[PDB]
Amino acid sequence: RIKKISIEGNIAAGKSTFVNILKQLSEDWEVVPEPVARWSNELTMEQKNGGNVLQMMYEKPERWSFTFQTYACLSRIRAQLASLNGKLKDAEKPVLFFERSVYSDRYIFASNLYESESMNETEWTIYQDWHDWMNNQFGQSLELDGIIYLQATPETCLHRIYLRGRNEEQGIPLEYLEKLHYKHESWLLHRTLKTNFDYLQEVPILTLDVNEDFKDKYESLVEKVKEFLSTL
Amino acid sequence: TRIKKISIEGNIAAGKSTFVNILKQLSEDWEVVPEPVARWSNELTMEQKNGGNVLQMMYEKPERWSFTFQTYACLSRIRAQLASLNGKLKDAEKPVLFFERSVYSDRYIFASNLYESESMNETEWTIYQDWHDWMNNQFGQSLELDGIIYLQATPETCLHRIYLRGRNEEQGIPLEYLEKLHYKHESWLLHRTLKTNFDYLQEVPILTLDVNEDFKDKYESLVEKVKEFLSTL
Ligand SMILES: COc1ccc(-c2nc(CSc3nc(N)cc(N)n3)cs2)cc1OCCF
Ligand SMILES: COc1ccc(-c2nc(CSc3nc(N)cc(N)n3)cs2)cc1OCCF
Ligand SMILES: COc1ccc(-c2nc(CSc3nc(N)cc(N)n3)cs2)cc1OCCF
Ligand SMILES: COc1ccc(-c2nc(CSc3nc(N)cc(N)n3)cs2)cc1OCCF
Ligand SMILES: O=c1ccn([C@@H]2O[C@H](COP(=O)(O)OP(=O)(O)O)[C@@H](O)[C@H]2O)c(=O)[nH]1
Ligand SMILES: O=c1ccn([C@@H]2O[C@H](COP(=O)(O)OP(=O)(O)O)[C@@H](O)[C@H]2O)c(=O)[nH]1
Repeated sequence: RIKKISIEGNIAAGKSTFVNILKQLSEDWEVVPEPVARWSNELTMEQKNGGNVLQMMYEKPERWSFTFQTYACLSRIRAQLASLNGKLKDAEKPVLFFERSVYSDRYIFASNLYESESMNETEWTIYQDWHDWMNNQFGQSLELDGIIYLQATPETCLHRIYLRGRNEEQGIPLEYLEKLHYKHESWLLHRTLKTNFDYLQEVPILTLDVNEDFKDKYESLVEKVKEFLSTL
Repeated sequence: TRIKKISIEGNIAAGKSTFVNILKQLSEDWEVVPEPVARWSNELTMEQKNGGNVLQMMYEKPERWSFTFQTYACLSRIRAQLASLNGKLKDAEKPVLFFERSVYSDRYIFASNLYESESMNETEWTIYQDWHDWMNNQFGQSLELDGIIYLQATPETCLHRIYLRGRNEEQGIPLEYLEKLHYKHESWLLHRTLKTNFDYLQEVPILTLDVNEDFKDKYESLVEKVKEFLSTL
C-alpha cells in the first residue's frame, strides 16, 4: 500500500534538493535517489561499474550509450525494489518518492541518445524490447501512483549546473538542455508522448515551477505536494 | 514440478539440433526449445531482425558487439523457455522439455570465452555477470534444470561436421576456437571443475553421450540411455 511517486525534470532542476527536503518532513516519507547520481562520485561494485561507464560515455557516447542505458535501468529497478520490499516499514501513510523513473530512462535519456545518433536502430530496438521485458517480468510493483514534474527553464538549469560547481558537468550545452526540456514538456505537460505503458497515459501529474529559488522558501511547494497526495 | 526441464549441451555442430529433432518425434510428452541464436541464422519478427543484425556485426567486429549480442541472446533464450513452460505439455503424464543449450552456456561457455579473447573488456564482462546473476535470481526454481545431457564430440568431429553442414559464415570457424570451447565443456560437464554462481548446479544430474559416431539412422542406444536417465529425475 506504499504510494509510489516519481520526481521528474531536467538536469539541475533541483530534484535532489527537493527530495532531500521531503524525506525530512515526515517519518512516513522516504527517498530513492537514482543510480546515475550515485555513480557520479569501501564503495560497491555497482559504483565500480557505474564509475567506468559514465566516464566511457563521455569519451564515446556512440560506443557506450546502449551498455550504459541498459545498466542504469537495471540499477534503478533493483534500488526501487530494495526500498519497496524493505524500508518505510510499516508506516501508517507510506510514500516512496523516486528520483526519476524507468520511463525517464527510456523516454528522456535513451530516446535522446538514439536521436543524436549515439545508438543505432538495432541498439534502440533491442533496448526498447529489453526495457518492455525487464519491467514486465520484474518491475510490475513499480507502477507509479503519481508524478511530480519540477519545471525549470533550460536557462535556470545551466545556471544551476554552474551553481553546483562540479568540474565534469561544466561543458554541458544549452541546446542539450533544450532537447531534454522539450522532451519533458511533451511527455509531462502536453502529454503528446505515447508510451508503451498505457496506465501512464492517465497517471496524475503535479507540475511545480522551481525557476525561483526554493531552498529557503519551499512551503508553498510542500503544500501542493500534500494536496496532490490526498487527491490520489 | 511438474514439467521436467533438461538442457542439451555440446560444442558447435556436435549434433544437438539433429538429436532434438530425433527425440521430439518419439513421445508427445516430449518437447524441444530451439536456441534463439541458431534461429537468428538462416516480414520477419522484431527479435529475428535484431538477432541477424546483431549476429553479422558480432562476426564483423566482436570486440564492439560481444556485450550487446550476449545480453540479447540470453534475454531471448529466457523468453523462449518461459513461453514453452506456458504454451506446452499442459496435460500430459510425464512432460519433458528439452532446451537446446541453456542460460549457463550463454555465460560460462560463450560470453566467458569472449571475455577471455578480449572481445569484452572487464567492465562489460562484470556488467554482464551482474545482470545474469540478478535476473536468474528472480526466477529461482522455475527455469532451473532437472538434468543436463552433454553431447561430447572432439573438435575434429565438430570441424568435419561444420564442413558437412556447409554454412558460409561457418567455414571460417577455426579449429583452435573449437578446441577452447571443448575445454570449457569438459571442465563444466565432464571433470566438473568449473566454479559457478548458482548453488544447485553442483548437484544437477548430467548424462554424457559420446556422439563422435554418426547417429542419424542409428540412434536407439543413445535414446535408451536418455530414457534411463529420465527415470531417475
Ligand atoms: C551534446 O553535448 C553534451 C551532451 C551531454 C553532456 C553531458 N555531460 C554530463 C556530465 S557526465 C558526469 N560525469 C561525472 N564523473 C560526474 C558528473 N557529475 N557528471 C551529463 S550530460 C555533455 C555534452 O557536451 C560535453 C562534451 F564534452
Ligand atoms: C559528448 O556527448 C555526450 C557526452 C556525455 C553524455 C552523457 N550523458 C549522460 C547522462 S545519461 C543518463 N541516463 C539515464 N537513464 C539517467 C541519467 N541520469 N543519465 C552522462 S554522460 C551524453 C552525450 O551526448 C548526448 C547527445 F545529445
Ligand atoms: C577467432 O575466429 C573466429 C572464432 C569464431 C567464429 C565464429 N563464427 C561463428 C558463426 S558466424 C554466423 N553468422 C551468421 N549470420 C549465421 C551463422 N549461422 N553463423 C560462430 S563462432 C568465427 C571466427 O572467425 C571469423 C572468420 F575467421
Ligand atoms: C571474428 O571473431 C569472432 C567472430 C564471430 C564470433 C561469433 N560467435 C557467435 C556465437 S556466440 C554464442 N553466444 C551465445 N550466448 C549462444 C550461442 N549459441 N552462441 C556468432 S559469431 C566469435 C568470434 O570470436 C573472436 C574470438 F573469441
Ligand atoms: O531552489 C534551488 C534548487 C537548486 N539549487 C542548486 O542548484 C543545483 C542543482 O540542484 P540539484 O542538484 O538538486 O538538481 P538535480 O540535478 O538533482 O535536479 C544545486 O547546486 C542546488 O543546490 C538552488 O540553488 N536553488
Ligand atoms: O549423427 C549425426 C549428427 C549430425 N550430423 C551433421 O553434422 C552437422 C551438425 O549437426 P547439428 O546441426 O545437429 O549440430 P548442432 O549445432 O545443433 O550441435 C549437421 O549438418 C548434421 O547433418 C551428422 O552427419 N551425423
